[PDB]
Amino acid sequence: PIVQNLQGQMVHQAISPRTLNAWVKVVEEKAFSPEVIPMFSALSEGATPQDLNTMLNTVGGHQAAMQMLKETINEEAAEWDRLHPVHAGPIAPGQMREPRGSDIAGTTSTLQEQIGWMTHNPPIPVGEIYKRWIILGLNKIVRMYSPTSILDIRQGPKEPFRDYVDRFYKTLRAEQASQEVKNWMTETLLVQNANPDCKTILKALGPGATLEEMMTACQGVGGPGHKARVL
Repeated sequence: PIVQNLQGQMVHQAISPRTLNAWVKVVEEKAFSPEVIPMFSALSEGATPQDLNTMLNTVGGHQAAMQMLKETINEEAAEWDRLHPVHAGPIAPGQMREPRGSDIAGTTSTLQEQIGWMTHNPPIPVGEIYKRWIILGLNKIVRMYSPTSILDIRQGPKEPFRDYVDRFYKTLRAEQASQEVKNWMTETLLVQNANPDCKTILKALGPGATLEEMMTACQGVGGPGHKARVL
């Protein structure tokens, strides 16, 4: 996309086909995985709403669900319209048309225009905002894929603390409320959801006990394998 050259002049450039295929590729195996969210952003570095839109557009398969995201984007754009394009709606002539919500999606902007409002006048990160919307949509997506609820998380005596923790964290990643809530719930559930046999050892850990200490001790008792069994 637009990148500052040695001279520093930003020049539009086509996305690396390799990257393109890779984006779809990571999705191929981990289409709904949460780790994708950061990844998309990473792949979205320096992305332009147009080419960027293309990246999502290029994606297929489960994308039917993504269509929902398309709507989500539309929704963010809708609110956005009220938030910024509506800041003035009609504006005085002689200046680049402020990015309207439609323009943000790039549905109503020329590549040159996108580049123009983006770097000509004070830096306009249509991509960041648009992407910001996307990440939220993705936030909803991982939730869509969410197979279980934190409450549904429970370790069996035959089950490993590793899977419990892993899945717990796995769900935790998809968990809504921040550590403010998450930590509180996590602290209680770490012990409560845990299986009885390991729970004995976890109980032994008692209050405090960092997850590390817990993992270390659990490891000592073979808790991440099945339960308090040495291994």
